[PDB]
Amino acid sequence: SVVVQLTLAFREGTINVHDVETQFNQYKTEAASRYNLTISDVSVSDV
Amino acid sequence: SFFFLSFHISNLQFNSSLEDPSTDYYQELQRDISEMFLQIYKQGGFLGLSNIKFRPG
Repeated sequence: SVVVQLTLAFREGTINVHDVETQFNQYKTEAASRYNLTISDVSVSDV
Repeated sequence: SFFFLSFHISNLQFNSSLEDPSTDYYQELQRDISEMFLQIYKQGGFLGLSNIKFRPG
């Protein structure tokens, strides 16, 4: 597998780190279904 | 604002090409992920992908 570490940019006062985890985890299966990609886990930090 | 996102994929294996952005596989992979991400964050808060780095898992 591959461990990828990058920087994700979001508008300020729009989306919180908590919301990002919600959609990504919820989309892990569907985003995966659309692109046929497999994800093990996601982690987002504001620091 | 910027956030640090990290995750592991099983669909793909680590490649030397991914150990260097000098390859199209790496560049496209980013794009594919960037494309996929745009679907997840369609909320609009999304702006773009920057400072990407890959590593064996």
